Order: sequence, then structure tokens, then C-alpha cells
Amino acid sequence: AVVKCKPTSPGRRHVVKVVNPELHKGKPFAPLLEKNSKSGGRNNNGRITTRHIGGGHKQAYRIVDFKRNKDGIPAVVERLEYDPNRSANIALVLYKDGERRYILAPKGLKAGDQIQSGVDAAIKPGNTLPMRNIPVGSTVHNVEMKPGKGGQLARSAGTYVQIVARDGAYVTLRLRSGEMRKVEADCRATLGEVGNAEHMLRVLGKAGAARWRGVRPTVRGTAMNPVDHPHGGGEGRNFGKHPVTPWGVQTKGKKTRSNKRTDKFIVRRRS
Amino acid sequence: MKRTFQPSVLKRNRSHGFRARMATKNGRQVLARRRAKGRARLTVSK
RNA sequence: CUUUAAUGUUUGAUGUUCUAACGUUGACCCGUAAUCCGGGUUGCGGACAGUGUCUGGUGGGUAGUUUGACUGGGGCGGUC
RNA sequence: AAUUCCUUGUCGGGUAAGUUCCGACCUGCACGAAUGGCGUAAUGAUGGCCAGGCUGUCUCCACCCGAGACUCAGUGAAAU
RNA sequence: GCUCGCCGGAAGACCAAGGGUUCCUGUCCAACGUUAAUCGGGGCAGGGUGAGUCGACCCCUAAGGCGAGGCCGAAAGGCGUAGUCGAUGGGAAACAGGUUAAUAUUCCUGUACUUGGUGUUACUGCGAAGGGGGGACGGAGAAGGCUAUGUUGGCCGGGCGACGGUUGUCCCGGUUUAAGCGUGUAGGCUGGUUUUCCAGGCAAAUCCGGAAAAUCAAGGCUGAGGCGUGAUGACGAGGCACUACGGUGCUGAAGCAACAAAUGCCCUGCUUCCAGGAAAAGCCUCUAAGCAUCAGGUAACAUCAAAUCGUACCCCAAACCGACACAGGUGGUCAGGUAGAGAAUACCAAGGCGCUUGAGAGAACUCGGGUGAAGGAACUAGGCAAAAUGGUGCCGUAACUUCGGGAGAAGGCACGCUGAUAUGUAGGUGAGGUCCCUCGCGGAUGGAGCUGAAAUCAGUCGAAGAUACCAGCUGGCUGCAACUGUUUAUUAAAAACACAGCACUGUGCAAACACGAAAGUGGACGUAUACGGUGUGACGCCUGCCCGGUGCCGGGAGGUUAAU
RNA sequence: AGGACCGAACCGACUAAUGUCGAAAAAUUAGCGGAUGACUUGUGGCUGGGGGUGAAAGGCCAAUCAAACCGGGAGAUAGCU
Repeated sequence: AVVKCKPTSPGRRHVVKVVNPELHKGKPFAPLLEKNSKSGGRNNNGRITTRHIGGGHKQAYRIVDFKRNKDGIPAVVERLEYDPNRSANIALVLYKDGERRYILAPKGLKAGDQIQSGVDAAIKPGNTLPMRNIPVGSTVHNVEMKPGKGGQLARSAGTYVQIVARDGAYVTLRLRSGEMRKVEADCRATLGEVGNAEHMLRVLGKAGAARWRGVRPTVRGTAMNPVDHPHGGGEGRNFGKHPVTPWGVQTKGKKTRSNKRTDKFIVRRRS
Repeated sequence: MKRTFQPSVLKRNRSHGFRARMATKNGRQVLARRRAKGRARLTVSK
């Protein structure tokens, strides 16, 4: 659900919250928890590689099952939890053999629902099936690029990929970016669309939301000195230069895709 | 006013101790130069 | 010799297919109480990608430099 | 106009007196629409002006309370 | 020794970090103390630091370091696995009184507790770098039960007192007692007992998890405080006897009740919020390998050991960092009485100090203030500085507005003391007696007793009763910026930077991008509702024309075009 | 519930005055803004010089920063004093 807080004060005036009533109001499943130490944009060398990262509320990583190797084992959805690491919400799944795991929550899943992985699966949301078994023209999420990888496509909230064609051993998938990609049929995929489709409605209200979400202030090039940024300099907000990255690479409409390895799997580009 | 030097024996030993100096050859070269100069206090220690 | 034609030959540019080089930050087993690494099987690409020398283009991102002289406040204007 | 050389542009308000300020016109040297234009409640140790109380800021300074200044005893520098 | 003054949320007492004998005694003013000095944190000599229960040490570990093999790199070396370090964290145990000139939670007196070895006795399956539970956790907020603590009353010992009265509802001081042990309550959490089965817990499992049942409906875990013992013990006001006259020995009465009450415990609790809130070890349990007449474990008893290191002193300062015996800086703990909402402010208890130059005079002038005739900003770039309001309760509160705000708008009236309402009310707490009890730390009545606001009337003193400190000046027009916030430590705090939002662009995941000769990393153990770059900066109208020049994208007709 | 309001500790330095061979190599007095968060602080580490960090000022990097400090080239050169 989407709610707008009354403008009791600045900072609350523009706050729009995304409240999910059915989420579990309790501690997560400890056995599946793992520590997640923040990096603040640093690397092994210790220097800042990616900027605007640092701080934020502590969060513990959840071991989410992606490969879904429990083939032919029906399972029940115990409940839904909010995973800080992912933009969507995770679902606790208890299998008939007596073990609990975490999966990505599709749109149509709720508490007490039945799911099952493996080739012998139905077309109901939450089931896992290779594209060969999945009928053409269907929407799937958490698709694999290679067998056993785990799943890499359509993992955000409210995302999905459409199965378009079937080129024998290969299948054509249209992604949310308009990309037409070719993927081996042996790879696995999950039916249905990811839940929490209202992720865009949140506006974070104020600076503090982004500050404690893990994003630090961003400084524009015009405000920087010539020694640091290619932009900047001159009295009175003078630019007189084409847009460029801080490192001299011309941005604002320059393609950086130079691989020549996976292009054989690329049918069309964005438009 | 909190001046530049705020003593802390643990930090002193872990930053300029003999073990730290020998950890890297550069510190070993520093120790060799100190010995050649013949200073009574080779490094900082209790 | 100018002009042509089947056969066998040197072959190059391009296209399709295969794997035995190569890639695997895909899966399984071992060294191994091991997300490193190496080895064995398999799957997926595959003579592509990537690397080494030469070479055309871009390249103030970076590095070394220059920006003459006469010239009565300055530069401009003018002369060598 | 945070932009205007001429300029204190012209007109009305505010003071008796207003190169500042507000409102109206545009003769825009040299505003202008995401290096944003137009309004915007609330916010500001933000710029400017005005009005009420207040008072030593001032007309115009006067006295008093404490430490220096001054005298004595002991210690005793500096720039040049 | 007696007066006067200061701190007393500190200018008191403990520590952590940091110093290294500055701590006490004897002895001296050669040098130091911004003067003298017999004095000192100064010179010489002596003494002083006692730990199974404090901490370090030690088991484990976060960030992070090192890193056997391994990858890469001209060499050096860089990354990193297994492993090992790394407290700023998790793990076992003590309190009261007494003593030295200097040590005490270490020494002495009393009562306890914890971990292992050895031996005896009765049973039994033991057994892990392996599995499961626990350890194990955020922000904000309300109540309840308590306690440290403080007030009053009764009791005890003394006093009745130099300027009026004080045998009386009067004054002075005490009324303290720990850890541990047993009861286990207030409160919080959770449904238990038994049987059968399961490809799950990288092999197994009686252990965890899951699936079926029969039975009861209670059980189990945690849990402050209070109560008895600890304790017919220590301590205890005061008195008595000697004093190297500083001081030492003996004795020693009562040691209870009510109220208020914490930021401290129940509370790692309970209720909500999204920003979703460390890891491992100790601890309980299950089994693999191997042995089960063994070994090993359990329960009771006796004994041994718990080593080594710091223990002085300062620790908001004269001893630490500032070159100084420097108006500066320094983390945590306890932090009381009256007024006060308050850890503010005014005076004090405990406790600590008068800050290491003073003695005179009371010129101009300087520094910090007090007052002021009349005008009240006329001074000045500028209401700069100064002056002024300032608190509680009640009425009332404009334009605009995003309907929240503006607003504590602006602007008006009462605050002292005493008696009555009410020989202190409402309210809070709550004795004894009476009745029940699923019988004890149990439930009703009841108000004894204690505490106790706010309001009305009347009277009364003062020029002024928020009487001291504390404690917004107010309104309008207006440019900037949405706002909170951050910046040039050490002349610029702003219209500058940043901000939530918006738009373009790049990236298909061995992603783009950046650090790196390369490995490998952050991005991300994330993934097109995801991440990087660019420009503007909430919200409403929106964001008009131009592709010539320079970038970017696509094209290949035709000319040029290196290496070869 | 509030990157809410008034206001102690805590943080910072917006105004005035004193101090410039000062108590202090940016200090003291009264006002001053935040004071539940984009807050602050204790401890231990990581980011090392044409490099780090930087809510961005050419700011900070041990009282020194438009390129720190230490030793060497080095008795650099100086048509200059």
C-alpha cells in the first residue's frame, strides 16, 4: 500500500511511504542470516572506487535461494519478510522434507500458498521451470544465464522478462530494458512477476532517508575546481565544455559497451 | 585546544615498534641506518 | 600472342559446420575441518574473445616546453 | 533587477528634507525559460527599508564601585 | 586555633588513557617557585605497591593486519586460502568492619563463591576441527512493581543555654548493617505429555525441523524486590583514663514506621516504526571413526592448585597534551538539603580551596560594571554596542497558506502572606480489626496514620509580591534560497556547498565505471522498479525556435588513407 | 511520529569588548544556532603526495599545503643583491 504522511513539518511534507501490512513483524530466521560488513565504496587497495557510498543503518544479509535445486519437493509459504539487501520482499518457504529457505516473492504469492520446483511443475506463479517447458509468450523472473548459475535476470521488484521466440536450443527473452537476449533453454526460470511493484512510489521525503539508506551527497562538477574535475572554473557558473566524466570520458550519449564476447547472444540493443 | 600529540602507548608500539619496523624491509633499512649511526635508543619502547 | 573452355595444382577474401587449442568470475569429485588455487568428468562458446610486436585515428587524462624586442601610467595603436 | 555607464531613468508612498526601500512604465549598453523564467506557505546568528518600547550611542558628559596606571619593599624582559 | 570568603553536576570522591616514585618520614635552602621562605610536586637518605574473586593474563571474535600452499609482478613486492593475531565486545567466582605517616574488595576478623587434577563410593555408554538451541543484539515511546537515595515521626544520649522567653507541639547527633544461602512473589515468555514416520540438517543420529495422531488443559523457562539466616556478630552518639600533649586504651543506649522517589533493576522487558537492527567462544544435547571385563561421564565426600604481571601518587590537573607550577583541551562512574518543571539558577552538608608578590595614595588615562536631570537614535556606513521584554494561569490571536502552520502571533487581567471552604480539600499511599481462601509474599470492607496540588471568599504589609539568579524585544514591506544541515581548523557561515524531486545518457551481469604493469577487488554476495556520470534543485504554470560550428549516434554511395 | 518546538551536558564559533613583544603561536565575558539525529563522542584500524580525503573552500593531510615532511642528486642554476 502507498500512503502520504500529513505535512506535520518540512521533511514530512513530501514523504510518501510504501507500507506492506502482511509483512512479518518479527525477527528473521536466524539460521539463514549472515553478517554483511559495509565497504563504503572502498576496495582491497582501500581507495574509493565508487563514490556516493557510505554509512547507513546496519543490515544483515539473508541467504536467498536462487538456483532452486529442490526439484519435485512441494513447499508452503510460511510468511513474507522485508529484505534490506534486495529492493523487493523475500518469502520464507518450508519444504515437505522439513527445511526452510528464502525465495524471491512473486506478485501473486501470499502466506499459506503452495509452490514447487523442478521440471514436473505447473504454470502457477512461483514455480520454477526451464524455458523449454515454459510456454512461449509468458512472463518469468529470476532467469539463469547458464545452467546452475542461480538466476540473474528479473530480480528487482515488479520486474519480469517475456519469452518471445524459441530458436531450438535457444530462447529469445525481451527484458524490461527492451533488450532481446538469447539464452540457452537448459537455464532455469521462475514464473510470475516479482512482488512489491509499488517500489517507485517511495520518494524518501528528505535528505536523511537517502543518507541512512547508504547514499552520500553527490557534488556536481560545476562546483568543483579545475584541478579536480574537468568541469568547473570561471567566475559566474561557466561551463564552456562538453559533458564529461570526472576521468575525462565523454558522457551524456557515449556507448561504453565494448565486449565482443557476449554480442553473439545479443539480438537487439536499447532504443 | 587538543594538540597534535595525544599519547597512547599501544598506538606508539603498533605504529613505530620494532616488530612493525621489521615487518617491512623499509623499516629494517631504517633500523640498519640507526645502528650504523649508533644511537642508544634504536626505536621507541618501554 | 588478343579472345575462351572441363579436368588435376598454388592459393587468398568471404560464408556454413565440427572440436582438438583457448575462455569458463557454469555444474559435480578430490588435495580439503577450504567462497583461494590446481587437478579429473561434464555442459556452454570456440578458432570467436583475449594477450604480444608493428601500424592509421582520437587522446590537455597525463608529462616537457614556448608565448620576441622598442615602447614616454598599462595594453592597444605603430616599427624591426 | 544581486544585471542599468548615462542614472539619483520618470511618476506616487514613506521623512520637512530618501543616490536606499516599496509600487507603476520600459529608452532591456548588457533578463529570459533545466549553466531554468515566473509565484510560493513556513524557514534564516541572510541583504535593504520602515514603524512601536527601550535606553549614555549622541546633545554632554557627571559621580561611584573593583584591576591596572602612581609611591614603597623583593624579583626582573623585549622589539631597536 | 577562631573568625571572613569561594566551589560544591565541582574548584568534591573514584577510576580509563597518559605520566614513572612527583606518595610518607627525617634532613637543607647550594639552584627552581616569576618576591622571602623554616615551606614544596626543589636537593640527599630511608620506607611504601601483598589478589583464585579487581584488571591485565587466558578461550572466541568484529573492522583490520600477517599469511604455509596459490595467482600475478623486471627485482622489491601486490592480492589472497587454510590458519594466526587483533578489545573498543562475548566467558567463572567476595562482601562488611579494622589497621600504617604512606597498601588495600590484596593485609587481619567473619561469612561465602568459582574452575580443574588426584583418590574413595554407587551407577552408567562414552566420543569430536561435525549437527542443532543459546549465546544473539536497532530507533522511538508509555505504564506498573521496586531500589539507591532524601523528608518526617517514635526511640535513645545530652541540653535548657552568656541580649527578651524556651521541661516544651523545644534544640542538638544517631537510628547503618553487605556478599552468599532458602522462600521464591510483582512482572514477562511459551501450550504441554506420549507414540509412529520422513529423500531435511554436505554420512549418521535418541538432538533440531517437518508430517500424523491419543490425552490434559495445565505445565515449563525467566524474573527485580521483600522476607528469615548471614548477625544474642561488626559498627554505633556519648562518657571514662593517660597523652612523646599529634594522639592511644576501655565502655557503649535505640538502631523502628510512613511518605516521595529516581536517568539505576525487573527490561537482551512490552507497544509501534522502517532505516530491518555484529560474529565466534564458554554452555546443554546428538551421534562418525575407536573401545565398551576397559577408557570416559554422572552424583556425594576428602585433599591439592588457581600460576605471572599493575596495585604508591596526579588523573578536568601544578604531576597528562599545550616549550612554563600556562585563564586552553582531556573518556566513564557516584553526585545530597531548601526554593525550583528541571543534571539550569541562588545559598549550603560531605569534601576541597583563597588560585606563589604584597604594603600605601585614591591623578589623568585604560579595562568590567552601577546610576542619571530633559530630549529618546538627533551618534554612526549600519539601532554596532548598550538599553528593554522575558515565567505560570485565563481570554484572544491578522494577511497568506501546501490547511500542518504563521502562533508563544499581535494584544488584554490575577500571581506575596494568613483564616475559612477543609480544627489541610480533591488526589496518592495505606495500618489494625472483620470475612473468605485454589492457604500465602493471597482477595474484599475499612480508613487509622503519612503525603498532598489547584480554586473561591475575607483580611492584611509593602511604592513595586514572575519582588533575588534564571528567564523571546515586537510588527510590516522585501531579494535570495524550498526547508534541517555543511564549508575556507587560524580575517569570508553566506545568495556558497549539500538536500528529497526531475530529465538525459551509459550498463544484460565475466555489466558499465574506478583502484591496480596483473592478479583481485568496490559496484554487489546487488542486477534494468538495479548501479555510474551529467545538469537543475520542494510545490503550481511550464521549459518557445534553431542541427549551421564542436561533440555523440547511424550509414555506406563515392575520394584519400599506415603497417603488410 | 517528527532530519518538530523552548531549553541543560555536548558540539561550533554569528555579534561586541579585551588581549596582539598577550593567561593563549586565534584565547576570555554576555549574548548566539543545533541539542533524537544528515547528531556527537571513546577505543581500534583502512584510504599516503601529482597521491589520499573532501555536503567542494584549491579546503585538511601532525602549529608548515596551488602539490607535506625527512635524506640524496646538491656546494642544482642565478645575466640578480
